[PDB]
Amino acid sequence: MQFRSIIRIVGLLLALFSVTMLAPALVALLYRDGAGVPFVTTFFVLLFCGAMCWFPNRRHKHSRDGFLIVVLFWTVLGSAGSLPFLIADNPNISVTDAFFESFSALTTTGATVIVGLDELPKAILFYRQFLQWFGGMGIIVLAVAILPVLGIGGMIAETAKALWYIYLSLTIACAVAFWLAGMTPFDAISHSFSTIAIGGFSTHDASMGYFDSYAINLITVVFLLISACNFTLHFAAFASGGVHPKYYWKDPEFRAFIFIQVLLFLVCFLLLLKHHSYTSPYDAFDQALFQTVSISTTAGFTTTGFADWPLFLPVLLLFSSFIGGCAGSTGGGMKVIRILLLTLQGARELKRLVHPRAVYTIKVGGSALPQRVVDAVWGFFSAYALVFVVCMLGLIATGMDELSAFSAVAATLNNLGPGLGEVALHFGDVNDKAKWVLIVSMLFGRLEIFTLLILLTPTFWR
Amino acid sequence: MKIIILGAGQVGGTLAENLVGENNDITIVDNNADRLRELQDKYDLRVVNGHASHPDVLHEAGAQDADMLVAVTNTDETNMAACQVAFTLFNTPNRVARIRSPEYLAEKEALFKSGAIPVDHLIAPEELVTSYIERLIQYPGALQVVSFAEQKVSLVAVKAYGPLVGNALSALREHIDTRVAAIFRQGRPIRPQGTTIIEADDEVFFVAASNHIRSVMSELQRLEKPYRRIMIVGGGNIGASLAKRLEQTYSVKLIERDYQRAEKLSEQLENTIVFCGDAADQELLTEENIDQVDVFIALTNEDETNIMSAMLAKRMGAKKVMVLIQRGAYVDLVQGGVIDVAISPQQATISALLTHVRRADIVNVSSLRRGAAEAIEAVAHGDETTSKVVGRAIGDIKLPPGTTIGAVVRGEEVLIAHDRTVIEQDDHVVMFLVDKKYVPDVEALFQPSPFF
Amino acid sequence: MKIIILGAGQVGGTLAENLVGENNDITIVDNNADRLRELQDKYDLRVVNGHASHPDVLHEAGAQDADMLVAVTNTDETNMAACQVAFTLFNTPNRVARIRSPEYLAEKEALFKSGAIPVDHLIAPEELVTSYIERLIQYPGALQVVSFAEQKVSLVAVKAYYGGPLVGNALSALREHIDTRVAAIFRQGRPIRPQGTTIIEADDEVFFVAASNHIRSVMSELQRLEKPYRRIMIVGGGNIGASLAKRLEQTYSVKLIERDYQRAEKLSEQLENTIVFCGDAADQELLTEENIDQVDVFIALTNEDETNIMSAMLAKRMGAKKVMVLIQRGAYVDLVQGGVIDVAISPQQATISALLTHVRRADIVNVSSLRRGAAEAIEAVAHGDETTSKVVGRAIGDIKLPPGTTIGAVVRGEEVLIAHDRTVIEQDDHVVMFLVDKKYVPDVEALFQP
Amino acid sequence: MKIIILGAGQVGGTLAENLVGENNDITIVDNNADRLRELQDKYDLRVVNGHASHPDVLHEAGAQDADMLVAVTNTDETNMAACQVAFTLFNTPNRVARIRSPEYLAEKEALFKSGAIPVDHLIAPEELVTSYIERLIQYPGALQVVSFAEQKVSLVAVKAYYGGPLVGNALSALREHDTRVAAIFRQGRPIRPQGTTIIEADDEVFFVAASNHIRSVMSELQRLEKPYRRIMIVGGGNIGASLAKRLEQTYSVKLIERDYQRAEKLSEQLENTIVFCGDAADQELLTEENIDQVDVFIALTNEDETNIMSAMLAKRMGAKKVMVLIQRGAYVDLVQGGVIDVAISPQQATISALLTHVRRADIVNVSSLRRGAAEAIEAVAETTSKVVGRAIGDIKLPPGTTIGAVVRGEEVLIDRTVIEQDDHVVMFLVDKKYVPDVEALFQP
Ligand SMILES: NC(=O)c1ccc[n+]([C@@H]2O[C@H](COP(=O)([O-])OP(=O)(O)OC[C@H]3O[C@@H](n4cnc5c(N)ncnc54)[C@H](O)[C@@H]3O)[C@@H](O)[C@H]2O)c1
Ligand SMILES: NC(=O)c1ccc[n+]([C@@H]2O[C@H](COP(=O)([O-])OP(=O)(O)OC[C@H]3O[C@@H](n4cnc5c(N)ncnc54)[C@H](O)[C@@H]3O)[C@@H](O)[C@H]2O)c1
Ligand SMILES: NC(=O)c1ccc[n+]([C@@H]2O[C@H](COP(=O)([O-])OP(=O)(O)OC[C@H]3O[C@@H](n4cnc5c(N)ncnc54)[C@H](O)[C@@H]3O)[C@@H](O)[C@H]2O)c1
Ligand SMILES: [K+]
Repeated sequence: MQFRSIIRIVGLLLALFSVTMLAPALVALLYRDGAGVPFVTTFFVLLFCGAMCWFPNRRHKHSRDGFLIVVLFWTVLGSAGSLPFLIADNPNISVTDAFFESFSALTTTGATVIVGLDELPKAILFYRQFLQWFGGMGIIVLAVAILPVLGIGGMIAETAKALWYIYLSLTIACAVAFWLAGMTPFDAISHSFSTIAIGGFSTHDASMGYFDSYAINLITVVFLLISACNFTLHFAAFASGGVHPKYYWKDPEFRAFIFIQVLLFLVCFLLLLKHHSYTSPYDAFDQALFQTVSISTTAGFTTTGFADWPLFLPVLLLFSSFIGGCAGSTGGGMKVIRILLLTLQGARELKRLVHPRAVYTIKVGGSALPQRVVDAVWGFFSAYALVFVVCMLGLIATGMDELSAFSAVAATLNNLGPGLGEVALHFGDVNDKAKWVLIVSMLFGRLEIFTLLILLTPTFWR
Repeated sequence: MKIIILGAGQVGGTLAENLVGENNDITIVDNNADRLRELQDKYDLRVVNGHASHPDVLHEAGAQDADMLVAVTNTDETNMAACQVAFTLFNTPNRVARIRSPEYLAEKEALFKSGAIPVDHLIAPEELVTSYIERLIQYPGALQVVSFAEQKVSLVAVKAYGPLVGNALSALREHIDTRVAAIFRQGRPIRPQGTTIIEADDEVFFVAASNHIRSVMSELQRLEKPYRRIMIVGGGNIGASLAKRLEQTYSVKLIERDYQRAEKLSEQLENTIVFCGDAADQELLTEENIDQVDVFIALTNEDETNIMSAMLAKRMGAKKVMVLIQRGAYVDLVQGGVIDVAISPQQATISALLTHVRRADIVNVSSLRRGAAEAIEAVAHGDETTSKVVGRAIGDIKLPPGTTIGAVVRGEEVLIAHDRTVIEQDDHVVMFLVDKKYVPDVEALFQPSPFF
Repeated sequence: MKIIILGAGQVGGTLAENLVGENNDITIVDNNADRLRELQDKYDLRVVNGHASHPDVLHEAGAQDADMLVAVTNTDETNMAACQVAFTLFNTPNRVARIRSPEYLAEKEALFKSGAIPVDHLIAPEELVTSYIERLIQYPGALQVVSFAEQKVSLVAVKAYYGGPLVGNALSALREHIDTRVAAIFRQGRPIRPQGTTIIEADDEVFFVAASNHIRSVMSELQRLEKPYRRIMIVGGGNIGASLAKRLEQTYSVKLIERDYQRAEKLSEQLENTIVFCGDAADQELLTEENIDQVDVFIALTNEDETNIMSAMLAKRMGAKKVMVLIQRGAYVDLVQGGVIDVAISPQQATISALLTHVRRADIVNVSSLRRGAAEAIEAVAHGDETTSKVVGRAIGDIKLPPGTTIGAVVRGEEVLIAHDRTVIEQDDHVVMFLVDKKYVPDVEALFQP
Repeated sequence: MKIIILGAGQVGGTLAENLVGENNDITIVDNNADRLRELQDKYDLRVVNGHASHPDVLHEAGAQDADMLVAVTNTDETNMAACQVAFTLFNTPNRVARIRSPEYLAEKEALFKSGAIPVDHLIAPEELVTSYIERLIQYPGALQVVSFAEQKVSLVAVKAYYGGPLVGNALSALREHDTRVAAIFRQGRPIRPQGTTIIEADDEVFFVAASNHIRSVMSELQRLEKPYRRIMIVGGGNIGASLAKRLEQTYSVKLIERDYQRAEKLSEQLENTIVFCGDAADQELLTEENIDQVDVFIALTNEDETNIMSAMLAKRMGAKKVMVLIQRGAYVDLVQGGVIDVAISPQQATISALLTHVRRADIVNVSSLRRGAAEAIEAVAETTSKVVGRAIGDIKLPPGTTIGAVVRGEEVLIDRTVIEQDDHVVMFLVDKKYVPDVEALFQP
């Protein structure tokens, strides 16, 4: 088991985390506004704790450790990252609220409990976005870095830099575009942070409701779609030149993601038209196109409040929230390939009923899927459902009402995280236990459910 | 001609057996001597035991003194390497090579006709078999359909079951290409002229344009109802290929006996349903509606299980059955019986090989009924002076005993043979031997003999 | 009746398939479950997967509640041990057991009928097949020869050809007249009424019933005893094959073609006086080389059904006098009806028959499944006295025989008296009768009980 | 460098594992994916499942962008056809191809060194293993014998024992006097070989002499072992049967092979050796055929375990010396200080004869040696060169290198000598990682 070498990496991560507290503390002195005393206190307690772990160890004793690590990287960092939100008495808030905010931030969940953040220090807002960006790194380099410790192909750090480039040249390339449709530079960096990491956080309390310019709506759309799409597939970018074109429409995952996105938009728009929910048949287009992409690709950004929207729409959206993001991107539903495969497998099951003596094979790209991964997919879907209904019960038991707990789980298990059900969205003043529950819910939602579930099987140890 | 045949087994066997019929010097090389013993006993030819791709072995076979290297074995890679070795080490004249793998002849031009892999002609035998079957399918009621000049003229065959009328009187009705090249009544055919009585249960050979053939077939007897649902037993090369082809225009069920073969088959073709199991069990058959199926094609290697499976499938009531029967004696055994059409896969390869053992003046040759008869497409590459055929008319040429001109192809026009038409330079002549042994005459009769 | 069948393989299959036809409770145990799948799907019976000789398995199968243990597997040792275990652990009633190995039934009496190895009846299936073939050979022109009362009365069967029959029965019968009566004649699918004055159509299958002594003579002056067989060739050197060989090899000259080398090599010493050929039953080479044209009978006995039928047809084309094919798949047997195959030997007609003798009670002593298996022919005793039995004392046309039944003969000790409508049934006498449809057999059984 | 390796089987495996050692881009193609699983898991390289001779597969592997086609499969014909297809469809640069069949390279020139079969270099691995063994036999007391310039200079290796050496290094050199010591390994890593070094026991010493005066050097070295007379080899495979057919002339050889047909065929394919069908294990065959009167017991079956084991048994029944072929490294380490006299890993032969075609033209022969961590190369070479004017001691060889010999046409010259144009230089790297430097130092 050797947890002794695990702590080395843990402390090393607390220190590596400390050196990112100097980033919104560099905005607590730059932008004259507010208090950055916490960020520099945190940069100290974290560096100290971390180095107090790394130093009494130093042993690179390079499975079950891989798991324990990829639960530590969140459970520890998302706890540590709740430290600025504590000491700072500018948005002075409860400890449980602080944890909710930190975990939701780092997970790229994007569900706030601080109402009235429009008028807060330019640092504590930047910290909020920076967290999302940093976690938005994790969720995609753990689609690479896991392989040595763990298994994706058990069911190379050549690309560790190479991903950070596609990521950086996307957040930058977005920040410019945001500030070209005219946000303040601060608001255009801190919104590219969120829009690339598919997190949902904002500076405005109404998110993408500042300037209803279709410019920014339709920028956020186009950068969400890209960010919501398979960085390993994007990796056909730096390697050779711009020979991107064919690679995308080759992979059937992406090919499916596009059909899904289109169909979803189409029905949404057409219903916003039939119902006369919008004055001009342009705003209908705008709101539909932005909302489907934002809510379904696990983004979270809202540009409306679903006032005239036929109830069928935020519901169908909240459900499509279950499948969002080319696999190995910054999204985090039960990722697109899962649903593709699932539909294939079920279609098969439906075929076997007719001709039962026949040999049917699951086909994705060319080669068939082995009956070890179909099993895994189905098991995953089941587990997913289980987890969802369990946390929904945990919340209804906490005190919350039925529909609200439903929206809550459905929003934290996918990491959306607007209420989205029937206008009961706001987490700030929800029950205190419920907040903890929801934190769990989004840890499950991040870790794809299995890699935490196994942590509490007896079989894991030892 | 003296030919070296690389590979005894499946194809080299019938190939040798046929080329020995005509007087040639045949030496045949093979991997294991047990396959060699049999033809050594039977057909009086010289045998070479050894790996058919080694220089010393080719030497032992006579690669230096040969006129043709028929490199036809089970393995592609060895066939090719054999042609390579034979060319750069013995300069062996004519190098045909059996290639199975589709992703080789995918670049047929880029890989062989470039002198890179010194193969003169490729010959994919199974492909010939599948094409033959497919044709037999897209022309319901046919017993054999061979097309010649770039699929423009077509010799077709049908049992008389519609007819029963005046021979030259039915030909007028009703606008009209086809003439009867031959009619088998008992064992040998009869002279087909204006005054033949059309008997029942005869095997008739039409020859028309490849366009107006389904049409001739229409005004014939009982244009049979187009096939919808097809079931093939045996998921081998011939089988799986017939599947992969037919699966578009038709609905196809494929039963294969080995699991792994079936399982891999299951992903190799996205439009057919692959069944692992035996071509025998009435259970699976009835369960998959063998009574609602239009044609039952047997294509497993065991001959017995093919014939038997077919007869069983006709008892549980498949409309039609196509059985592949490689041993001739069986083909003769199942004559007047239930089997609708028997496909010998020698008539497919012997035919497409003989096109390369006979000279350039004939471009296509095709073994037919029992193999004793033959049908060829001969070009007339001469002048009114140097050639003895061109310039003359049809009824005026001294054709070998038991031969009949059937059609003539001028560029893209197809002109069926009446006694008056004139043979021109660069014209193709589709004619019909009743006995292949008078083929050297046809060959000589179409060659620019030196008149000086 | 509820029977447990040990072994769902070769024989246990058809045995189950038949005992299920009549309404019985069948549980069938087998080594491997794949053979069990098929009859589970098909015939509505309970199935037990597991080693057919283990206590827990017998238990799972119902050794306690059953009436008969049909122990028919591949291995002798397991069958024997099975009856032993079933007897001393469940006291399971009727224990039949398949024994193949000859040096066991060498001491048949000394080893089984002594309660040491608790086998009630032994039943060696292949010996019945070899015996059947042998008979079909020593009675040229016969399609089936079944003997009843200690081989004293004999039901025989023969096809109508262009030569022998083909005339009015009661006008032509005078020419061969006479003790035999016709029990049944199949014209198409079902027979027609055989009395003193019935007319004979062509291509019928006729069933005679005479004394077993006066039958070979009857076969002769009836107009169709074929010229005696001299040279015999059998393909397939398995149990049926090699045994038929060892028997025939005395009275006849025999060539035996077997495909596996080791089998052939061992066969070569296991039988002196026969010539063993290693090679395939198909290749025209071996056949013509060994005078397949001079052979009187070509008997196919390989396990591959298809190759048997085909090889036989081939051997008839290159001109064997007669062909005997063994066809275990029924559909094939019907497929090859009007054709070249002279006689098709289904090795069920041999074992179903000698097994049914133990599922029907004591009033029936010999039973024999016949045409398609749908029909039956039984030797029923009228075990009673002038008072207690309804069968004894009445006359044949006067006893209420089940629909589609025909008395054929009566056996008194060592005497054989053929059945006419008037005869007197006496105590402890045997009655040989013929059902065209087996389903009216429970009737015949009750009809002969006190 | 980016190489395509055809065949994840026996050799292509170790080949991938080693060419991955130096930082290269390796794609490896194979018939069956199970063999692909392991190296995919282990060595972090790209894998292509499919027939290694199909155009679409080669394409999928990157035949277009590759620099070298290491075509090493089981079948000859497919390897050849592979080089052909890759050449005429993708113009793939460097085409090595394993050829086993003898009657191909019988006309090696007429069939390969032409544009008929586009094979750039042939590489027959088993023949090398057998050559290695053969040499180990005709030079008694050697642990490794590698010959360089057309078998004219020879690097040889020998263990120091409690008896044989144990004297002043360059002081014993005064007695013999044409040979210099390329290297001396004392524990795991070597030591500086110069004029005044103390000879400890259990050291591994590397001579470099003329290939003529090497058996003679071995003689006055005071350790030429008594000539072998009786030889017994178990395993009638490629390596076994070939070593047999070679040794069968100068020596008496008994060959125990387990498969009957293989043995029966062996029995006619090679006259003058005695073929025994049976297991390398049973004391029966061994004692009945005098495993006690035998000089060397050479194990050459594919099962590693039965090789090691049979060898140990044969040393118990008292064979003089035992040679075991052990392909699994862990085993080779397991049986170190023990009874096995010499362990022959058949990687030391193929890694070596493959590296000759991944390293540039300035190096013609390379030979992996001790643990594979060290290397020994033959480099060919007044204005353009850094070498051709200097003396042996005058050129700046990379850290831990030693020139050993120089081959001028047909001459062999073993600190003062002068390097001339078109001369061969047999030198010895202690750490192969410094080979690209030597490579540059010999380039115009
Ligand atoms: N073009 C040619 O290659 C050629 C030329 C002349 C003759 N032939 C003959 O045609 C045959 C078919 O060629 P192929 O390559 O398609 O055959 P093949 O060798 O691929 O085998 C045929 C398939 O039928 C399957 N099969 C399914 N059900 C079966 C059953 N119940 N019993 C037995 N087998 C069953 C077998 O498993 C096998 O996969 C060859 O074996 C050869 O004898 C072929
Ligand atoms: N009484 C019984 O045992 C019984 C009862 C019912 C059915 N059967 C059936 O009768 C068959 C014969 O019984 P058996 O015990 O003698 O069979 P078996 O298992 O001994 O096999 C028959 C032999 O024929 C051989 N053979 C020779 N030439 C052949 C060729 N050209 N093609 C195929 N096979 C060839 C086979 O190799 C085999 O050795 C059995 O397979 C069984 O299905 C037997
Ligand atoms: N150059 C190379 O070919 C090469 C390169 C690297 C590794 N290797 C390894 O070296 C091994 C030897 O190569 P090869 O091609 O000569 O071997 P091989 O595959 O020809 O087989 C060796 C023979 O020894 C036989 N044998 C005899 N007695 C035996 C016993 N008691 N137990 C087990 N087997 C017995 C085996 O049956 C087999 O026939 C290979 O297995 C390979 O993994 C070879
Ligand atoms: K989000």
